[PDB]
Amino acid sequence: NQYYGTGRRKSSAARVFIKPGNGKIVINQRSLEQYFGRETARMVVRQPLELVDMVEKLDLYITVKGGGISGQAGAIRHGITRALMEYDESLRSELRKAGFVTRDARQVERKKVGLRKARRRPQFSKR
Amino acid sequence: PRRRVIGQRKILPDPKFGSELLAKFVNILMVDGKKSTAESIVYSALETLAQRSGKSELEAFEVALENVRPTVEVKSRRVGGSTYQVPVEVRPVRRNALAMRWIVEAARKRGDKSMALRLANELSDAAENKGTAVKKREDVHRMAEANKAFA
Amino acid sequence: ARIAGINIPDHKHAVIALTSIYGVGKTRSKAILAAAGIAEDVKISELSEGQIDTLRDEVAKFVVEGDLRREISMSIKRLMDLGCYRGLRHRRGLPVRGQRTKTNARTRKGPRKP
Amino acid sequence: RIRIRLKAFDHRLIDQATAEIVETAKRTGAQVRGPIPLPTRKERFTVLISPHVNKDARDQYEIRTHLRLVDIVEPTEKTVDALMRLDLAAGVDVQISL
Amino acid sequence: AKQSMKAREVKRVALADKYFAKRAELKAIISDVNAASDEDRWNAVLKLQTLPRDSSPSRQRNRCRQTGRPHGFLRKFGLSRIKVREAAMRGEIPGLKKASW
Amino acid sequence: RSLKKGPFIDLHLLKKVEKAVESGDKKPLRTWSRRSTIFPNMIGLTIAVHNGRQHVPVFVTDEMVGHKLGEFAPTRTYR
Amino acid sequence: GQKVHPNGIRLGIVKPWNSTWFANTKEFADNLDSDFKVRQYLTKELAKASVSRIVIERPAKSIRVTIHTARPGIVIGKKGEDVEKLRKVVADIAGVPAQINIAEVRKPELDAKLVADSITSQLERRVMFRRAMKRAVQNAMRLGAKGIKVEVSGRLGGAEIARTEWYREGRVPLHTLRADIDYNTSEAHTTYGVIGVKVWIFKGEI
RNA sequence: CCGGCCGGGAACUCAAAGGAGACUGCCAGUGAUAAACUGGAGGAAGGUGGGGAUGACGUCAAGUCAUCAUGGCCCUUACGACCAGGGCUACACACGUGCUACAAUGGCGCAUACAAAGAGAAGCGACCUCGCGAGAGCAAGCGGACCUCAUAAAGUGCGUCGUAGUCCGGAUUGGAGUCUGCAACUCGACUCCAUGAAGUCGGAAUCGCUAGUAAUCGUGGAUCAGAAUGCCACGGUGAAUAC
RNA sequence: AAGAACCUUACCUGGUCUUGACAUCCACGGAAGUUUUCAGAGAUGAGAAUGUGCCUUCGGGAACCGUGAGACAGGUGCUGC
Repeated sequence: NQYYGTGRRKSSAARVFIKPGNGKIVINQRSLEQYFGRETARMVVRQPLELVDMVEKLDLYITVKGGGISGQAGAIRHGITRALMEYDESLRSELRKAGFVTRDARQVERKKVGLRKARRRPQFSKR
Repeated sequence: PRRRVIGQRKILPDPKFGSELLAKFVNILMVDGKKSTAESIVYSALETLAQRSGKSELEAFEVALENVRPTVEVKSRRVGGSTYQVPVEVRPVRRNALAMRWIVEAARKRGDKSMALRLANELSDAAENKGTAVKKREDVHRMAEANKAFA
Repeated sequence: ARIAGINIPDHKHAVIALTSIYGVGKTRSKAILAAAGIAEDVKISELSEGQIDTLRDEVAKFVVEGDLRREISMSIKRLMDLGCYRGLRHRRGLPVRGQRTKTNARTRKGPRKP
Repeated sequence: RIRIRLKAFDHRLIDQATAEIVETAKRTGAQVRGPIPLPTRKERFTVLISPHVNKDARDQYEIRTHLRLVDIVEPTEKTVDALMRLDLAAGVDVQISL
Repeated sequence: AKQSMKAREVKRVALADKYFAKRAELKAIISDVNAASDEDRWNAVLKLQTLPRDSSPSRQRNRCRQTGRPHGFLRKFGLSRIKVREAAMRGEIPGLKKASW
Repeated sequence: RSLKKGPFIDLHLLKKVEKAVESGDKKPLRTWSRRSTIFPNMIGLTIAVHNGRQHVPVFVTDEMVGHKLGEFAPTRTYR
Repeated sequence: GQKVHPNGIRLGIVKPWNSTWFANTKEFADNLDSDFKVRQYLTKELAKASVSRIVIERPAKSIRVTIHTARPGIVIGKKGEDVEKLRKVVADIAGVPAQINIAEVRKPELDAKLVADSITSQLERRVMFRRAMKRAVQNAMRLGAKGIKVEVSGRLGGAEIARTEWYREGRVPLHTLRADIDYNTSEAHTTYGVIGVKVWIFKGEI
């Protein structure tokens, strides 16, 4: 039966679907490789799939919008570990031990009045 | 800080091969938040290092790191009005993070063609310890061993 | 390799070579080679000597390198003879297009000497 | 057929402005979709605070304009006069499409 | 603020409604690309000076409706930056409260 | 560097230029329009343009045509 | 001056708005100036009628003024004629349909505008300021208030230098946001200058 | 016609409402059996979770009488009122706050991926056609989760540049223009063509920041006919270090 | 100053005006307004045209405009000690 886990990260929002089958990954009807897997941090989406067995065990249908390049990549990694609900008490002990289900909020701070961007005070001069 | 004794951040390891150590070496070399352009320096400086050494991937970088790695460093502890340089042993966390910084200072100077070629020549000149980054380390050890009378 | 009054670089691509001529930059030099028929990835020394004079009657279409200078010097000496606003700014060594003169305008004024 | 969209500055006053138009329409007539929440157009006004210098200190305000839909589907003749002269909940401006 | 300046503005409001938005088509119809670009168009830049120096909506300074403060204006309220603050704190503008997001 | 269609003049300058040509060049003109160009019929006239506290007389030459009247009157006196 | 206005911070939480109507951004300035004309006029005429707040709600291209006054026997007058004689001149400056609606307050020493006008009127006619200051404290504390702070500022006695003197009883917490504080401010144009009375009334906890 | 494009779907993202959640609550140790502290568990979140709003009595006879209101003084054929041109944009100079740089983790060219937040009716202005371009003509749609502004840029792929004041820099300037407006000379922004300045990391000194921060990258808004590198907001990438 | 080409604008030079650009009261005229000419840099100075209504005490209304008379308006003038 097809399972689901959402995941979101820093103004991005993934929705991870998952089926038992071959080890392919479809993201927004692109390949995992040609969407950003040819780019840096290609395997933060494969980080939960390294620690518990991926090899050719289950495929991953993904669509994701919002955020940026590394913003969507963190949204998938949080979406897979919530999609990993099949073996939850066999998975989410050591999967929690490596992190991976902490949503890790840390939004951008709003720009403050008087400040140049949210911390940067403009150039104090004594005299 | 004043009140805190707080810890440090769990950095993410290197993607291409497992190394949390040179995942820090990317971030030291990284300027202006461009990490992807900093990594393509780091990899292309390693295979040209692996070309002329033969040591495979990070065992070449490990030899060149321990020859710039310092043991004793000086910091000015003021005692009763006076102000003089006091040698102290570097903590083992700082010990190689200070070593990875001095390569990047030696590799941003000595401008030949490109940063991947620049940083590969400083890793090579540190392996047989004749470069700028080992010139930095010896002078730090020159600050100790003459001013080692204070401890 | 010696189209008009100067143009002598070497080991340099043909469009970047033509910028040496006073009166042609990057848009005109891409049109000098588009009308003559020279691909812009070749150098001057690789460019054949029978194709160089194809550039010479192509740079004959712009006002270049000797005529542009005394068409510019003619208009500046014209304005200084009308006694206009702009003519008085050229006569005093002050910015003309309407820039700040209180603090900046040190390109026009020269070195900050006193 | 009946597109009721209505907007106001207050969320707890636009709630029963929408709940009662459901109670008026769905009871004596039929077939209403429901309150569709339609994201708020927050409009911020950053103004200075002093009658002179101190650019730095400011007060930042906003108006929040909440929106709703109703979407009554069929032209029910018990409902076509349920909107006429039964338009309570002042402070709310309502717009209709036919 | 200088009761002349408050009455100098309400002249420019009414006298712009008198001439332009009816005789602002004297530039739109006639300073326009057609076959009448020589004789009629030169009569459009002729008669647009026959109108007074005012009535052009570029002379609206758009002042505060209570004090006539020319600066700090807000188009949403019609007030300066001070009288929008004193009225919002009193509860005069519906919906306008302090924002902290 | 402006104004695609219609070189600009004020009417009180234009309708006074037409009077100064056909009656003949007699005396300088008191004008307040610095915003007006110099139409080609103005060559030979002696118009005095109000710089702000004077009216400096400027005898129109043949090359002062594209420019404006106030272009030939320094408004700020300096050293 | 460093404190927030106590009403404006609480407009979403406990205190309501004085004006309640929706208007889009085309007419919102014109619909706000008309609100100001019906307010400075209606405070000028009802100066002796002890008005605390007026509520301007505007449904369906029509005005509905709501006058909260301590003495509504002046506002209705005989037969309700002064109700009508106000309603005529509101429709000149608001938009032609109109209603006014009196709403009495039966404890006039708990509205902050009425307590401020009680001190303002006495400072006009040369009463001693500390007597007027403290008599509005004592009359309000016995009548059921859980706190009152009053504060006068200005010349206050024909002094050369201006000084502020304030007197409080009870518990008046101003940083608590559920705290219902009645705050309003009047000024007293004496012949030595302007004296500014302002008065907080802590009415209840939530 | 693979465009959620359409039938249909209400699961999911989302959108606003209504609730749950975090309290040193559990556990361990130290502690005067107290307050609390250190460590762990569970948990999306751990001890005021992050950020903001919120500014005590008072200090400086701090700032503002040029937003407004105001005691006194003074003008009241004038210190008031109207108009056209001018000035606030002057420039031997000195300082502050900024943006752009001095390049190769870069410039240019071609191709290509991923945003959030705002605004719109004398307004925002698709498609089409013209112009190298700023723009124009035409004419739909939208007072809007739908229509427009609006292609995000850094990134990545590919090619070249070869460390030179250079294909760095984009100052100054000449010519030709566009748009707004009655009007663009004083004194607007922008586009095209040409020009090709100083600058090769900056003396004594000195400032900001401990996390989605610094840094860098672009986007939107207010004021506004036009006129920002300023201000105020938004998301992209993303550190180093605290003994 | 969340935005100086004109306006803004308070400043300067010159051209004009005095119960006044804005307010109230009184007495007289005139329905308000709409069409253009001429002179002037414009403000203004005359025109030539056109319109003449809603309520009847019918010596008048109200709205608006013009004029004269004085109360006075007006002041981004001064003092934030």
